[PDB]
Amino acid sequence: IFDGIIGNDVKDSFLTDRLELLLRGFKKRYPHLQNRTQVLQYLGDKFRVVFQASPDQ
Amino acid sequence: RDRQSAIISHHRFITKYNFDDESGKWCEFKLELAADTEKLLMVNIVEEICRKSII
Amino acid sequence: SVVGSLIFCLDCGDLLENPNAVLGSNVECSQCKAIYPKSQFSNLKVVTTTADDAFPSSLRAKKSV
Amino acid sequence: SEIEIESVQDQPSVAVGSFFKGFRAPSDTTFDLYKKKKSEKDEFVLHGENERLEYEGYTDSSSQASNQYVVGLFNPEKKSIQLYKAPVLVSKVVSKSSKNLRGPKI
Ligand SMILES: [Zn+2]
Repeated sequence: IFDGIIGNDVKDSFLTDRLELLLRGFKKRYPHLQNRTQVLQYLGDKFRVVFQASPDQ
Repeated sequence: RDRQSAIISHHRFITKYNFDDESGKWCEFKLELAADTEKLLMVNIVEEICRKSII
Repeated sequence: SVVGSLIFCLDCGDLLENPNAVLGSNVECSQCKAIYPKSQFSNLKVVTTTADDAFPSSLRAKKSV
Repeated sequence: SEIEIESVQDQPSVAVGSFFKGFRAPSDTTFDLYKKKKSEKDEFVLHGENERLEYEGYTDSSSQASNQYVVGLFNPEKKSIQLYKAPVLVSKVVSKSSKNLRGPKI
């Protein structure tokens, strides 16, 4: 994701630091979302009440 | 050195104070914080205080 | 890998926990298991600057033309 | 002033792989090559495993079909290139921790 955002632009202390706040901050909030599958389970699990897809999914 | 030490003595975070007494061209002071400080946007804080300080 | 003040796991690319906060002389990745606070330790520094916008003034206006 | 071409090799041998900035892998990590001989061209797939992770890479077929990558080795002293067609593979690395999941519901 870092390479996706800043890329060759490694010199933007402005962007390097905001992006460290973003990625490190997410690592702070959800330390247990270690992989994509768990994240998907958290989104489906957290919106399952509202997407009207129930036990059907 | 007495000024820098005295300002350290007035402010809990500051550590060094070097001033261009030959003209006033800059004001440098070193701020040291514990690891437990994590992350802040110090440039943005400085900017905000700059527009809140009046000569 | 270390970038700026971020240091990513060299094996897995995870933005591993910052060496400054580890409870050991060697931290590890939360995705893999690599040793770092123990190996090369970094000397994290950033030359942060102002955007050359926060400080409007007549004197800045005399510097712009 | 132009560089001459010595030899061209047209069949699969060398490959090129995109990874995260920092990939290094064990001194022995191995890269499994695959060849999905599909009609005109053979879309390739790379697969490897290590003690913690497993890395799998594949070609962007819709961009692969419209551009093709070539790698060659030149010698300045012999003015000669050994040309090799090489697939560029955008590879992702999953770990053993990336293979755990929760219940199917709350
Ligand atoms: Zn790692």
